[PDB]
Amino acid sequence: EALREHLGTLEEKMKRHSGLLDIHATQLRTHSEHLQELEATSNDGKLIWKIEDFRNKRESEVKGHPPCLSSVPFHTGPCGYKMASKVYLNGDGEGRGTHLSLYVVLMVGDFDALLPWPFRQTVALSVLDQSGAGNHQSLSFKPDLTSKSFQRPTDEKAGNVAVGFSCFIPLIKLEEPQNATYVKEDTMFVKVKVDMVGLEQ
Amino acid sequence: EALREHLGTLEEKMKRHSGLLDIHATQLRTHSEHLQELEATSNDGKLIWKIEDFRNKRESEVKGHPPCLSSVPFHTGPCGYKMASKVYLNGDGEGRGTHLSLYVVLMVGDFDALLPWPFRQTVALSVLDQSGAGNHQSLSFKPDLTSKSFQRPTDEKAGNVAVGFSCFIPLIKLEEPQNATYVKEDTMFVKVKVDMVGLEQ
Amino acid sequence: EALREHLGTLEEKMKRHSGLLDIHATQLRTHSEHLQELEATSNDGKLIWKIEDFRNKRESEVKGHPPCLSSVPFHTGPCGYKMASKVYLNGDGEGRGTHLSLYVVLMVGDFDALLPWPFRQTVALSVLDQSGAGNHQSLSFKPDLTSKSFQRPTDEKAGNVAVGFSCFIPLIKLEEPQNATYVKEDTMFVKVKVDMVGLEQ
Repeated sequence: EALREHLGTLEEKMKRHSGLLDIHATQLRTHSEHLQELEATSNDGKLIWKIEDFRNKRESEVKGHPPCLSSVPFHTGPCGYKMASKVYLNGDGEGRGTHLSLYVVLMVGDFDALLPWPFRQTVALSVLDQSGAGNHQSLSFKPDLTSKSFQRPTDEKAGNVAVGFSCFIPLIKLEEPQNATYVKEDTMFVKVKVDMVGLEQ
Repeated sequence: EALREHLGTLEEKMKRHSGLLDIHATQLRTHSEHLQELEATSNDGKLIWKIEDFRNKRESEVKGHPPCLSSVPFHTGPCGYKMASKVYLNGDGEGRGTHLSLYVVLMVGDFDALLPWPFRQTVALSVLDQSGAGNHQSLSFKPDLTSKSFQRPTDEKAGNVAVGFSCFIPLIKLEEPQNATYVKEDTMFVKVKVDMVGLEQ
Repeated sequence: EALREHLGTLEEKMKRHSGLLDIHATQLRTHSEHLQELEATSNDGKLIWKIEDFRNKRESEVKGHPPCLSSVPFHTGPCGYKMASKVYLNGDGEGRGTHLSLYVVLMVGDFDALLPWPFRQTVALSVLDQSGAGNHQSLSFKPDLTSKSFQRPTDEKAGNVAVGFSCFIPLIKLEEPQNATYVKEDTMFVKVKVDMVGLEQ
């Protein structure tokens, strides 16, 4: 039992090692998510989203798994409002199954206390054209005070209620349009433009 | 002793694993510190500091532990001077115990050899008002050549001698002023403005 | 064999732990490389390279090990062309052994599909002067359509064929010139300037 006590001790020491690896693994995973956010985003209130592996992303979207895609959080100015973009890729609500839906979700920001609410900044949503013709599909809207989506975010991880266009583009047009390309080499690009500040405009 | 040699070997192998986890842990911790620095800072020579958990930070400050708070290093232009801000939260020197002290510390920069010395750039220190009135407490100074604080930093981890205002604001005013808020939802904001370059001004 | 089965199980469990540490180590190493890239670079199409431990870097360059030095990838605008700089430090091709060679390598970029090819942006390569006189050695060129170096990069990790000046500066001049310093406190600086966009220039 001299060795047995020292053997039981080794086993409990071993298990502790196994706990640290899971803890370290999660911390590595969170680090990698934070790194991508820093690399991808822009703090000018403009964000370009490179969507890749479209067909698998689209087929997987037909399945329950990955119900919608999400961007990396971006900022409308360095210490301005923080928000993210969600693309359904096989529709949501009114556009579900026949349209690609594109909306932007406001998220809890570090500097929300400084900023005024509700959010009044115009937002422009577009899908870029890889052909270089410049015939993108772009749509824009002015926030309505009435909507609870523009209220200061409190939902932390979830973010505020998604707002945007359910019927952004017909899937047939998206897949194959006459005017442009939209999906080239199984990759699509999504652009979001927000006016970062007004002053006297 | 055939097994014993192989058992002693396992134990020494086990200990090696335990060494790597401590080494990996430190490297994760340093990574997390570097990530925050990238996320929080601005390279325009302007920095906003979000101070959170004020009351605990203040009560802990009364105790020996956490004698002063520090910011993330920020840059006055992308390859300009590098510096950090230190807030005492219960005073230092002349303001100790009745005033909040706010100073900025110059730190060893990557591009110090390119830059001229001593530092001649004006610095503006302010505490923001959460109310939106705009009645912040803001003070600014022009560096004196005489001071050793504006000499090229050699102190590496410590940084150069802190310079600023000991009596930035009375604690009574800070806690509850008529003019503004200053601490809202147990969070305070500190702003530092530096002119990034002169040319012909 | 009751214990033996449970002892064999521990050993196989131990080996699994050892696999995760190597996997975690590589992921930490890749994280550190990504962190430096974020910290060092600029997305304005201008990059400053701080080369340090010059003499060891130079002596090691004489040896087979470290045949050339490389920068951190930088971008010519936020979603523009992505490229890196390579300095030979004891020459390559026409300048080998008597000149320091300085070239820039185009790399596969995230937004290559958006951008037009071939690359037509002017590039300026310079070595800074630590003295503050301003007498740097700076040279610039306009890309030739003919060259395969300005073709869209497909070489992934390697990047596109290096293009630049083999005979950027004589080593004797580099080591000790009358006009300037170039290497101060065993550190050298390399600057790359690219015009980020034209429009109507």
